[PDB]
Amino acid sequence: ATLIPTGLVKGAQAPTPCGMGYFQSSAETTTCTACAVGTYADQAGLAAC
Amino acid sequence: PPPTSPPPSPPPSPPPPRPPPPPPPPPSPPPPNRSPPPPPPASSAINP
Repeated sequence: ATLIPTGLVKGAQAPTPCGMGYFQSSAETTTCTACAVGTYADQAGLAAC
Repeated sequence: PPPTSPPPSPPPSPPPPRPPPPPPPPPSPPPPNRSPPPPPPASSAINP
């Protein structure tokens, strides 16, 4: 009707790392995957288990 | 003459005592509890 944008909301400003016991091997991902059985995640932000 | 009267029978010998029995072995120990309880999968973040 007026060629004007509206309703923009910004995304996540911070990296917001993966909590303890939860890893993410793959980049560009919205959710965090639980570490498999037998392996541990000691600190938050671990690339892999 | 007739012979002298024989003397009466003598008393019998005393009997021996009996030893006591040794203490019995202790009962076999119980086996440990059946496995650990199922573990919790753990959750949340624990981040800052």
